Amino acid sequence: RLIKLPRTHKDGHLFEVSEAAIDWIEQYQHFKGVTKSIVELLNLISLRGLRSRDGLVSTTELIDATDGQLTRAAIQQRLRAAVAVGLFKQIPVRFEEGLAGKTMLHRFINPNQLIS
Repeated sequence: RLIKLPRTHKDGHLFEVSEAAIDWIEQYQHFKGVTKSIVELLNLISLRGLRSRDGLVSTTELIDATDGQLTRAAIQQRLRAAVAVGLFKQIPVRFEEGLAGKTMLHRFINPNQLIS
């Protein structure tokens, strides 16, 4: 509910790490509109989540994981497409620790839920 430090707005959009999503990602590829370019983003989140210490992965960390080859714009592009297919629930969250403003939290959606 409440995004704690050291995370700030500079981290960008946020992805909730889930080990279940590691299997879901292979299952998402059965669904219409799930492209190689979306899977790339998904694999990146998953792999970067291996080192997460707070259950989150930020778009800033995703950029750094590609050594800058994926920009904020390219991540955001894949993210908009993945939302349009239904892969992520978008959750607005606050920091609320003496820090105003919001960012977006993204939670993988179970494929069994997607098809309903």
